[PDB]
Amino acid sequence: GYFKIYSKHTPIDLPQGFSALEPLVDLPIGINITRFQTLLAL
Amino acid sequence: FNCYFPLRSYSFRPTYGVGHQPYRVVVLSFELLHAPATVCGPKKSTNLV
Repeated sequence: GYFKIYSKHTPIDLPQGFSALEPLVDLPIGINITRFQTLLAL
Repeated sequence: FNCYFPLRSYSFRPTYGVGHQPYRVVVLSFELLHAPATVCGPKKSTNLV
């Protein structure tokens, strides 16, 4: 029931390197999730 | 005949007895589910030695 979102932002195929991801947001949602979708701007 | 409106109106007056006085009532029901419980009580913080 906890939604964890970890984020990382960097200035630059996948770049070759190492970069740890710090935690960003913890949410007490408590729902069932099994599918997702992205959103775009036109 | 044999047909009545299901709702009756309370006729409250300031000179009625304790058995007819208007009482405002709130029922608080607390539920816990699989989701992380979030309705917490205030936590008193002791000064630090």
